[PDB]
Amino acid sequence: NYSVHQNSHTKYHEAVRKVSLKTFPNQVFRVPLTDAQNFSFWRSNAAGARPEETMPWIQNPRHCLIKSAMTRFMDHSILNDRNFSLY
Amino acid sequence: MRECISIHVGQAGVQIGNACWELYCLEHGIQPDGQMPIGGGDDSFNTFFSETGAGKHVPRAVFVDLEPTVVDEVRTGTYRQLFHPEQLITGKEDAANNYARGHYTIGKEIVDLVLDRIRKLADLCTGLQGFLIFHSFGGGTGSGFASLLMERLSVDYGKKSKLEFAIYPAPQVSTAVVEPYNSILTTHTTLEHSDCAFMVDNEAIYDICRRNLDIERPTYT
Amino acid sequence: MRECISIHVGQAGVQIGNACWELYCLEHGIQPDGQMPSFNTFFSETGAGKHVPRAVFVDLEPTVVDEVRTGTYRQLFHPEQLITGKEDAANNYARGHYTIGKEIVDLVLDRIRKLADLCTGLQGFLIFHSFGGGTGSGFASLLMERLSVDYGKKSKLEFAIYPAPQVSTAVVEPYNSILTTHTTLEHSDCAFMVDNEAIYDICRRNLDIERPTYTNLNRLIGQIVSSITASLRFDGALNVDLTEFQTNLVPYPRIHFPLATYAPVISAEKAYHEQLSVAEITNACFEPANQMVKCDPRHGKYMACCMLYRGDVVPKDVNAAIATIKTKRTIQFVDWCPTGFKVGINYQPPTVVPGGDLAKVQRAVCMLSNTTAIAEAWARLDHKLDLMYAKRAFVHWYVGEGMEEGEFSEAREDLAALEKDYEEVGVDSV
Amino acid sequence: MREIVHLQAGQCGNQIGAKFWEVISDEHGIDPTGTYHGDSDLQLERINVYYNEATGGKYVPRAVLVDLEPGTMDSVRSGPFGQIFRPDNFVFGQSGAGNNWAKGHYTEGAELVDSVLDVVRKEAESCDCLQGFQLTHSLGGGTGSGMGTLLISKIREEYPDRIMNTFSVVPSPKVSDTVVEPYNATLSVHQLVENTDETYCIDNEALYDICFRTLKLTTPTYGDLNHLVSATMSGVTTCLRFPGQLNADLRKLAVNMVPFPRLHFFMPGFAPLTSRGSQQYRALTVPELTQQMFDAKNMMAACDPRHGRYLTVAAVFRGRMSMKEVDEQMLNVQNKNSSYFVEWIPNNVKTAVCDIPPRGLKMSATFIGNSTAIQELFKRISEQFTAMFRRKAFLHWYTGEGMDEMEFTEAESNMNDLVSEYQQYQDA
Amino acid sequence: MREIVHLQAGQCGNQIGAKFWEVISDEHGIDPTGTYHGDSDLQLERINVYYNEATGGKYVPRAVLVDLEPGTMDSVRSGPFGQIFRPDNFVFGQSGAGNNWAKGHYTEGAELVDSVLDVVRKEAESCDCLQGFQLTHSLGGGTGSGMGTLLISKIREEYPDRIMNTFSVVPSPKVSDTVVEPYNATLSVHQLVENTDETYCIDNEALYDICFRTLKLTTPTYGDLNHLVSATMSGVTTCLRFPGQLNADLRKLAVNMVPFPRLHFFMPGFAPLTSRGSQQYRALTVPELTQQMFDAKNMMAACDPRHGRYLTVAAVFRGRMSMKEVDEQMLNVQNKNSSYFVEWIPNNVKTAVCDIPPRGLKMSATFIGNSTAIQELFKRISEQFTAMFRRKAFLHWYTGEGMDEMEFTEAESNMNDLVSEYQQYQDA
Amino acid sequence: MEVIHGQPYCCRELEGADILSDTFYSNELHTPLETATRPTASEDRYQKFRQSLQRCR
Ligand SMILES: Nc1nc2c(ncn2[C@@H]2O[C@H](COP(=O)(O)OP(=O)(O)OP(=O)(O)O)[C@@H](O)[C@H]2O)c(=O)[nH]1
Ligand SMILES: Nc1nc2c(ncn2[C@@H]2O[C@H](COP(=O)(O)OP(=O)(O)OP(=O)(O)O)[C@@H](O)[C@H]2O)c(=O)[nH]1
Ligand SMILES: Nc1nc2c(ncn2[C@@H]2O[C@H](COP(=O)(O)OP(=O)(O)O)[C@@H](O)[C@H]2O)c(=O)[nH]1
Ligand SMILES: Nc1nc2c(ncn2[C@@H]2O[C@H](COP(=O)(O)OP(=O)(O)O)[C@@H](O)[C@H]2O)c(=O)[nH]1
Ligand SMILES: [Mg+2]
Ligand SMILES: [Mg+2]
Repeated sequence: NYSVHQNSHTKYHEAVRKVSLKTFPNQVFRVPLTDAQNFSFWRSNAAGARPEETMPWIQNPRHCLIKSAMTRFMDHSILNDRNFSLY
Repeated sequence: MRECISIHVGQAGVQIGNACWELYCLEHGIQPDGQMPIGGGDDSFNTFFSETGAGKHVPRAVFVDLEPTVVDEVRTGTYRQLFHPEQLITGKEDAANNYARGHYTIGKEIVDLVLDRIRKLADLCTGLQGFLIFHSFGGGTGSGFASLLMERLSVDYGKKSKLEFAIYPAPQVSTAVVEPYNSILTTHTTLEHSDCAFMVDNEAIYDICRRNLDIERPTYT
Repeated sequence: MRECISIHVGQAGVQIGNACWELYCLEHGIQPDGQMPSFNTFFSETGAGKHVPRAVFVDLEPTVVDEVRTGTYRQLFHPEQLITGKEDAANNYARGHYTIGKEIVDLVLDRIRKLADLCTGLQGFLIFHSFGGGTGSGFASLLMERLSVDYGKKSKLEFAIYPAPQVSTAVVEPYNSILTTHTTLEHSDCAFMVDNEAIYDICRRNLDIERPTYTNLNRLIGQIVSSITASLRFDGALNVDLTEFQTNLVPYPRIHFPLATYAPVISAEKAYHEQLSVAEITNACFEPANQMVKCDPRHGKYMACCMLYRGDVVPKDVNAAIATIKTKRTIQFVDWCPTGFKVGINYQPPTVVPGGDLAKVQRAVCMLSNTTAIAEAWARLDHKLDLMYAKRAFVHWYVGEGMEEGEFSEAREDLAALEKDYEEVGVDSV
Repeated sequence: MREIVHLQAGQCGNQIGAKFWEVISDEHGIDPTGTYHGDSDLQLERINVYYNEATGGKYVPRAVLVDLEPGTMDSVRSGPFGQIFRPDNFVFGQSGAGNNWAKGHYTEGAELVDSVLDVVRKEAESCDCLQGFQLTHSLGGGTGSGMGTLLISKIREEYPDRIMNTFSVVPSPKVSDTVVEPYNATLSVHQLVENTDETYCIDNEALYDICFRTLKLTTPTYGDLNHLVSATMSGVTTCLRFPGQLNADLRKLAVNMVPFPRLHFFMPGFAPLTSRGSQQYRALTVPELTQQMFDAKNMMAACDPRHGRYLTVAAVFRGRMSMKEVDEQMLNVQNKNSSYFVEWIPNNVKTAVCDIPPRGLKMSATFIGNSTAIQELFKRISEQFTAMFRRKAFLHWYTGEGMDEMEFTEAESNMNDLVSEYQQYQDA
Repeated sequence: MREIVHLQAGQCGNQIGAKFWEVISDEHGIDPTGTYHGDSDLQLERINVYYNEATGGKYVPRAVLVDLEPGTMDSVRSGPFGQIFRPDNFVFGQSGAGNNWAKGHYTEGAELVDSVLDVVRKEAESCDCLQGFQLTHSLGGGTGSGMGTLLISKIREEYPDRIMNTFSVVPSPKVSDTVVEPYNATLSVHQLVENTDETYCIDNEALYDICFRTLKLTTPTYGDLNHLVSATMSGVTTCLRFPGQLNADLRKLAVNMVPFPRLHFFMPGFAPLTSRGSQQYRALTVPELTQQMFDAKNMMAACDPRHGRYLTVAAVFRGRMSMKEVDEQMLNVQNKNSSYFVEWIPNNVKTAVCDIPPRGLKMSATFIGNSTAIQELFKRISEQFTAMFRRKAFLHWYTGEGMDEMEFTEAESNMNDLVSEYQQYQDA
Repeated sequence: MEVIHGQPYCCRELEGADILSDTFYSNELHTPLETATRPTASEDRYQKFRQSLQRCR
């Protein structure tokens, strides 16, 4: 994480605004230091690390809603042209 | 199609939203960056997220607080790539638990930008039903600037449902001293421009997580 | 086939050229040394396998052309195409137009003559100059006066760096701005103009980068001029040639001063978080915060607009995008132009300049608009001269190098007539 | 032996022709390399109508391809069906028209009329018996708008008796593609009301509305846009090429649809248009086909038929279908839409049925309509012309290239005469 | 020939009618893809009553699915038999009502009723001969009660000589599902005592009791609940889709039941409904189905017949039976229970048979009852409306967006007229 | 992956839901005398029916 702020406060705020820090607070510290850090600490943000493979007890099939092709077309219409009124 | 706009105002808004947006991407398969890795479909995240052309899912939430020090950990945390950084609006000084500050003096200029981002989010909105404003009755930004946001949105967006949250001050204790002033001041101008206001007490949750959820020395979690 | 001869005079013109040709040798797959490991419109061909660009570089100093001659571009340009002066114009229209500028027009004109006979069908000139200094102002006018008679009725479109309403890096800025317009009126066709402060506010508002420099500033203008001449190089649904920029954006003979606007100007961090449909970059084009000329558009009324679309765009939703704009009560047009718009579609997506700041996006809009609201910039530029010409400030450097005192007065009354004509045509006829 | 000479000037003409010859090559079984690979002999008998002779068992279209700028035919040559075009009809110049009626009709396009007339005369005298000249162009551009009408004026001199069908792209009220479009369209139609025989008005937003409400296409490329006009173009002249049980060539359409010689502007339409996903729930039969042809929302032009009254109507049916339903529901649509027809003409419908369908369809039809609701199109274009002319808004790109002020007035006078003639006959 | 146009409004209708298409697709042997796969031709002659022809053996139902939100419409497209419906018949708005009749009838409904009316008239105009309409909805919310009443009122002024049937769900005595249920129910009945021909009354808790006690079902899903309504609503219309020894269609069942033009609120029932373990312990004959037809537990409304009287009853039997035993069974029922039937009507019983029972059973019967004990449900709705309305309960969400309290007073008096008429007809 | 007129297509997503809903789940006791289990009666029959029929979106 040294390379993005270079021990400078101004560089740190620029890298915060631009999102350029390369280290998440899970590799460096083996405990949440900040209290707000504990809302992410279990989550491994490496590439695609999932909470299903590691810790395989929270699996739950999703009873999700499938948006129909008619509603997909309606969403696309109301997003793109405001003057189009289908139905 | 069906979706709602989240507005997280003050510390008691953002520190609950950190739980909420953990839980929401936990319910779906949305990764912290937003790139979710044959079967059926899945279009359930459209209530809170919006899909882009790059495959990235951005939440429908605006993180606004006059203080910089408690919003800024989401830029340093895990959900940096989840959010779009034009919603994480920070000021320079807080209201210091003054209703007058966040309602008249400092918060009068940030309004033209949070309504700007609200218009940005509502233009991407397919069908808008409700709002989700997470304010507390105690401080200044949760009482003064939240009421100003409600009175702006009542004349801006007309007849849409505006469901807010309220961390009601305790009977026998309070975090601050000036809280009985702030609660009356934040309920005088919210009683007319609101539609429904959820009511949550602090030590009621403390006794719940003492007796039922039998864990000692509880904290924000 | 189609052709473009581009002339880069002055410091600003050569430094803009260093970035637009940077882009141009990327869009087609040709190396910095002219080698290759629809391109004929901007590049020539040599029997061994080189492409040589069809541009001339001319400046009264060597100190900006020598870095081209000794840099990474030394094997691309023809050695005689880089015309080098010896003494600068020192922010004088007099020096660039009468004394030393008259000495090297016979070589620049010769090189343009030897560049205009190798092309089958030529139809335009892209002169890259600035309104500020001497060789961008005097030498550009001296080139205009000879190209208007040695070639005829070709298209002669210029790109200029307009003075911002308060930003200026010289004291004789109103003087050099008031005299170049005595040649960009009868000898010009359409002047694609930008300023420098508005791009700074774009680079700190839309882009999250502070302390910008000229290298970052020039790449946006390079993208603008690549979007302008994209339709001559790559085909699309609605190609646009150089010959109908001039007969679409210019209603009246003396009124040719459109603004410019590149719509998707965002960082590499924000491009993957926001989808950019063609219905919102079009609204960002008319956004007052996204103007590359410091003139907020809502005091004035629009005369004619030209839209140049690139990349994976489809005519239907852009059609709908203009369809929602004419109904907006804020974007107000002039009564006598019920038509208003012009679109042109190209299939090639934009390409990022190396080590750049612009993101890799898939659509792009370049908005060219004649606007009534540019009359305020002229209204303050004449006010500057009237506050300066009252006590005869800085005139002895002008009349001492081949100029009359009476030219400044006729320049002033010509520009007063220009402003009066600008006000008269922007009225509602009843 | 009843041939058609195909002309196309401008980017519109080149691209619409590139789609049209794809359609015609699909119908007659022409391989894109040029070889003939039809399965039945019915596609071979009347290949003379649109095609010519090659060697080695190939066929060359009878089409001239011209544009003033060498970019569009560079794409047409490298198009999907560009290798069948003969290289000798690729006549061109080196500079664009640039959206000018002065740069296509008087100076730049005037020096290219002889070169294209060479190939037109060569391909016209090579035939057995010509019938007409096809032209596809745009009225809002500079090449097809200015030069195409010059070609029409030059052709009507040498061939007075031969008929003429023009397939013209018409301006838009909502948006606009050319800034100077009201100045080119009035000048082109001023040359079209007195020379041509048969004119079709095609709008682009009507095509957008079709592709977004009927075809349900979310990203409609210009190929799908021009395929509708190509299908109409192939369906108008289907009786000349295939056997039919009620034949109707171009001249039969001309006599049945032009009661007065200056009222010949048509509104085309294509019958069996449906969305891709909703095809299997869309059982097609002549009731629903003749219902779909006569809505206000299945018209190629933005002028709504419900505000006006039809004069004459044609409908050419293709495919194996019976005649009782055809005549019976023309009776039904005449007697149920009698408030939208004129009383002084007793029968207002023209019908024709062939026995060969379009490739990929089995019962198609093409609706051609002469309606008096097209007066509002010329009314809006006269308003757009008069709102620009009274301030001389963009005039000097004309008067600087050998124009007069006594030409715009004549153009608007002919526009007014056309509008007043369309309006008068609506009273009965 | 005879032909019924179906409509599904609100969440209740969009689920129950979807289950109805589920239960009658297998009666006519039609796969989810719609290809016919029946083993006997006998189930094919009267497909056109409920379905529409499509090529290749495809059959498509007629159903204009309408709700102000799309979520419950996309739920039924995900089902087992979901793709049979035509996607252009799907009509849905942007924002939901909010369980208020005012927004379903005035605010959003007025901006959507035109399109669903146009699709309804498109399906009705393509009819060989029209008999009547069908509607599934409930009397609790706003997207099923504010839209269904508006649709019925709009349909009645166009086709006044046909019969419209609303298959409605009435509020429950012990526990409600919406706080503003009486306000919706009184306004819905005010629009249903005047427009439609005959409605059905379904209580949720009556079906809950049926599947708990009679069916002995521990965990009744909502499919387990809607299958009862599907069976008792498919049993009525079986006389016009299959032959019978005494066929009695919908208009046959209309004259026989309603004696006076306001008393047309019905009560259904299904005869064979036995537990899993009681199949071998129960013989299946006509008398052992009449024991369940007239059962007070088997009534799907929550009024006991013993607190009132019957005017006329109906019993559409289905299957292998002669009708000496059918007619003598109903004769015995009218003889022994004599005081509970009205004296001023000599014969109180209507019977009809068909020899095609529902899919999966041997013999069945669908009870239909016009009892005078239904006044208690209307009485309940009346005093719930009075209790809320006497000092201004949840009214400003209605009063603030379109109507005043005079409409509520008129609807309440119209409701209170009906119970007084029932009382004056109960004691002869 | 379905075959249409003998030539194979490739799917990305399939129609409906992988699971059986509970608003479209009726117990078989309504139709006891049947002989081949309807796919609305149990989840295994729905799973085999979904295996039998494949259609892209
Ligand atoms: N339990 C719990 N309470 C919180 C948390 N964050 C804020 N609060 C509540 O916030 C209440 C007071 O509001 P403030 O702390 O002043 O927050 P504010 O209203 O936004 O005003 P500022 O402090 O200026 O930001 C306290 O009573 C706390 O109960 C949290 O993370 N956990
Ligand atoms: N956008 C842009 N503007 C430039 C650049 N370089 C110089 N300028 C502008 O040019 C002005 C300087 O005056 P010039 O017109 O360049 O001077 P000149 O005409 O070249 O005369 P000399 O300096 O003697 O060569 C400044 O006000 C700048 O705004 C550049 O790289 N990019
Ligand atoms: N429908 C359709 N319209 C087109 C197509 N290409 C160009 N156009 C229209 O043609 C007009 C352009 O004019 P054009 O004839 O190309 O200019 P010119 O070549 O200089 O005469 C615009 O108004 C476009 O709307 C096409 O493929 N399909
Ligand atoms: N049978 C059945 N009844 C339902 C269903 N959903 C809701 N209901 C009943 O309908 C009544 C009110 O429904 P409501 O929520 O108002 O539906 P809406 O009118 O479409 O908004 C309640 O008492 C429910 O018991 C369903 O899926 N099936
Ligand atoms: Mg604070
Ligand atoms: Mg300089």
